[PDB]
Amino acid sequence: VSTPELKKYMDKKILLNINGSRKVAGILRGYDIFLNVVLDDAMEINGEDPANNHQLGLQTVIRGNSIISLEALDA
Amino acid sequence: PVNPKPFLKGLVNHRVGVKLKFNSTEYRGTLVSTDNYFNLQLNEAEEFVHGTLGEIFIRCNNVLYIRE
Amino acid sequence: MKFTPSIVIDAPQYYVDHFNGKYNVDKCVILRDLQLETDSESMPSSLKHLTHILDLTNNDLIMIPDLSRRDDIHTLLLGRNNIVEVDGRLLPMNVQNLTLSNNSIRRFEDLQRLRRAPRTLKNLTLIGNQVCHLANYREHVLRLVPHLETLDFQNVTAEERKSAMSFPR
Amino acid sequence: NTLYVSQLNEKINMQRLRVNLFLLFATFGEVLKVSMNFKKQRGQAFITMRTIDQASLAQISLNGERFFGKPLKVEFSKSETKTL
Amino acid sequence: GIPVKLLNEAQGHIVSLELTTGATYRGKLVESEDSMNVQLRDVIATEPQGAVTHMDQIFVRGSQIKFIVVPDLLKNAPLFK
Amino acid sequence: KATEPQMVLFNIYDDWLDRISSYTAFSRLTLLLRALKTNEESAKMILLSDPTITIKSYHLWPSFTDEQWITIESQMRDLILTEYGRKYNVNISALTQTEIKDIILG
Amino acid sequence: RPKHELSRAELEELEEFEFKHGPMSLINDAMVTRTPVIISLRNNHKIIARVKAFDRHCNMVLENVKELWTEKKGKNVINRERFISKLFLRGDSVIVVLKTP
Amino acid sequence: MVPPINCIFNFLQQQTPVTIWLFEQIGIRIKGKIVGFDEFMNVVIDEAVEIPVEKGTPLGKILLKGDNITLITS
Amino acid sequence: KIQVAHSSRLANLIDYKLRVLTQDGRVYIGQLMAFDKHMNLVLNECIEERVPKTQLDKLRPRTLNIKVEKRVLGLTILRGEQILSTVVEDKPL
Amino acid sequence: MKLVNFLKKLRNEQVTIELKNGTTVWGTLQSVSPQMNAILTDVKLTLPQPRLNKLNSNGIAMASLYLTGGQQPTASDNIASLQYINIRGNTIRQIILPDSLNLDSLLV
RNA sequence: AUAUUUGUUACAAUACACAUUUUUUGGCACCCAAAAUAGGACGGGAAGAGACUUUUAAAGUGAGACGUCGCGACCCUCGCAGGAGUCGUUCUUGACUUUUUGGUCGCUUGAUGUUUCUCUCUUCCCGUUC
Repeated sequence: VSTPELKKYMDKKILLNINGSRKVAGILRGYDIFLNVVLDDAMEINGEDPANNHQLGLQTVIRGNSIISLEALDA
Repeated sequence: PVNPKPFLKGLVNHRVGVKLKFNSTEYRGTLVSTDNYFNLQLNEAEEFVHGTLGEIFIRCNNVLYIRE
Repeated sequence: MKFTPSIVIDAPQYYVDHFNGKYNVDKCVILRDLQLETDSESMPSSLKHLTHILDLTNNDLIMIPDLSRRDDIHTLLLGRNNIVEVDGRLLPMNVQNLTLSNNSIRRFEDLQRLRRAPRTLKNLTLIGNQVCHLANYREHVLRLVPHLETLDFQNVTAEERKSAMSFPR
Repeated sequence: NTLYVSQLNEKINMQRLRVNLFLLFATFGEVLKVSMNFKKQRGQAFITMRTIDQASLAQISLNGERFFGKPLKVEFSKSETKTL
Repeated sequence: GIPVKLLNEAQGHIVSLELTTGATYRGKLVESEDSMNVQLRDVIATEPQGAVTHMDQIFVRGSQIKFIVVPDLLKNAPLFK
Repeated sequence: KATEPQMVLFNIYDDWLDRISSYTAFSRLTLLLRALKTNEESAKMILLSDPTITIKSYHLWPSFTDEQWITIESQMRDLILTEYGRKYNVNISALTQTEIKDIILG
Repeated sequence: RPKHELSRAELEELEEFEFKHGPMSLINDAMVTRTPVIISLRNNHKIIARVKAFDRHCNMVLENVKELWTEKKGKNVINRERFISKLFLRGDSVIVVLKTP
Repeated sequence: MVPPINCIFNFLQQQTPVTIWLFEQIGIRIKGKIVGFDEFMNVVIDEAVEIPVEKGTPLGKILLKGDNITLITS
Repeated sequence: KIQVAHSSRLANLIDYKLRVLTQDGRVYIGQLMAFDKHMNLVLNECIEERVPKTQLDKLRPRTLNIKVEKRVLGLTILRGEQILSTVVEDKPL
Repeated sequence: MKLVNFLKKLRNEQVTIELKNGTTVWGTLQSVSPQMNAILTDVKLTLPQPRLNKLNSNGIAMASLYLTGGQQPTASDNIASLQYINIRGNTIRQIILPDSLNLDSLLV
């Protein structure tokens, strides 16, 4: 019905937790009414910052159902 | 450029396996009909997880994927 | 008059004691100056309604006994009660405080009634009782109280608790 | 109705102090307010009662009573309480 | 419904959040929608295991919210007439 | 489901006559024939009490090895024994075989 | 064609079609023909039940249904059977339902 | 702005291969060529293989439900 | 204890202190004020009570005394998704 | 058709509402909402004992059961008795209705 | 001279609408194992010992990590006012603005819950049961 308001967030590098375990960081591109969030230059954060972190793809889309909290690391 | 619903309309009365999301159980059988929600009906199905099953109704929420 | 069920029913259970819990019951027309000469009978009429606090202050009660299983009850105010002995097995796990000021409890009678506990209450006031005057009464009360957090407004001194524990051993 | 206490042990904790106060004042009458809203401590506590008579009695009896080492200076409040 | 309207009435005030994942986000509420998904400003975070951090801005999905703690003085607010 | 008059053929004795002799199967029929009146709803409770049982496609009755049917017909008799019994107020111990047949026959 | 365009009666004809011709026709043909059905729930407990009634959400009324549930701890198994005369079953728990021969 | 399902349509026509993560309970991730999709984000994948979490077996042309979708990643 | 009206719906009861059960095994006790279509409700002065894992072991079948760790949170708004069942504790002021 | 409209006619009957937790509720039934929210009156709600060398029962259902305030201290097994429980609709799994009532009249 | 009843309107309110990621047609379920007899078990508290830890024989009881409110204080700190002010209005109401004691440190083991790994006996005191 109503679109979520991310309007200040887009183009800013953002960390968001996927499910209980996961945390993905990427530059937010677009979003929809289900909160499905597509972002680019995705990286999967882990305990060891440079080591266990591995990039996903040039463009990644996320189902809004697996989104828990969304924090922007940015202005 | 096939979408899901015409893909199920093309898979009617063909042998299709369906993997549920739980035990990695797949029902292998001839599809009969589907609902709007993609409820499934099957004939001569067989449960793989080894058995033979005459007729089957599968609710939409428990299926993982559908293949031919 | 005597503490009946009807009286209990009548009692004002509207104004909750906002310090802790809910439903600060005052049995009869008013528990303060109810004049319950016998022991607190018909406790089942309340039926563990609700640190549930019951004020029995300014009443004739001789013995702190006759309670029904009350899980909620945490506070007993029993001020101006002619308490003599308060031995019971009903209110044991339940209850966090007991105010016994201006009563008739004996120094030996109060000690005898509890029979000792591994853990009990947490707040206790025995002020204006004959027993408190009695020599080594504070040491005897600490030994009887077993575990205790207070003794007549002053906490049993950590060192006093240690010495009392040594006396118990 | 309200009774403004003064000259008490500041070393004791807030909630505990309130509890103690409640325990003290239950003999006179029904204590409406457990502890003073300001909670500055060091004596400053407003014991709100239901009846004025009870309050009066309290004032009479507990004037210079030993509570946590020091003698409590009981006195009637200037302004009426927010609850009353 | 009234429960969501009270959340809209709490904008610009410090609120607490319990996500169904077990965490706790306490901080100032900037935005809220009728889907109960809110965004909070200058918020202290408590992980499910107790580790506490601080983040400047957060957006949470309403489906994952469990309870929201709102300043008490909104109790007498006109919604409840 | 028939809106028209027509002659249709079926079989009242589906399994039990095929298993057990002809004298007894009618007797087991009549133990039932009294019973479904007395089993106003408990019929489908007691006939389908064993959910392993299926009705054959050609047949009507619930096909079984006929041991529980001896139990079902004994249960069903007892519902007839009490319902005949309650109207005339007979004790269950006072019920005798000459009375039990009179309940079955009458 | 989406459902919000249709009128009040077109939804009734749609539900009549879906019950008569569709997946749930397996249950419907099972209700009329008095054929016992096997139902697996999410719980993992399977009921052999005759279907008195059913519905869109798949919740259904069954009479004389028998429940079969096994449990194991450290590979020690036991099979337990429970008989209930009347059952109303909420449809979200079910996964597979088969029609016995 | 690039709406997410627009991006998925750019996965359909650009014929780029995608890896897709499922829910954490199932323990497999699918990868293949996304052909077409519905409003519910349930997608048909041509030449799909299921990898447990590289010896996974090839699937086929398979319809995968959107309820179990977590990530769609190139 | 307290007898609720034999026919009383969630609308009939307002300002009663309730006891709310969630899916996670914790309880919110307090005065109900509003509620909604999907049954997410507003409690006034609410305290969440929880059962300790050692306490949970004690609850297993054999007078029991459970130490229930609880924390006070005022004027909350629950979510209908989490709510499991509701019971009445007390009657209004 | 909404089959929940059937439950609306079962009012004032003894019933067991067997929930997703495994918790079972015996009680007298009152008005059932269109979302299948079921409100009962005099209810004894409990948890079954899986025997199986005393395998551990549901850990969440024991806590939720003690936290109703209706579990009495001296109960040996795990049960609680209380008046007026209101149950959300999505929590229900099975409903066992009495044997006496006839379906042919109520299922119309 | 002789408040009740009837009709209409509005509000609040109950019974008839929706299985597709944001609440009600389920991501569902699983760690595993422990009492049987004909003076005896079970719980709680205290003491001793074994095995654990620490120092170079002598010291207490499985170990390592978040918080939670508490026992001390060589510190700070004055001491009586959710409420307060303003304006409208008449003997206490509305509209518009200002914004919680505890601020901290030890704990010579507060006291106490999560989460990983590995493998108790003797003596006294108090309650319950046959």
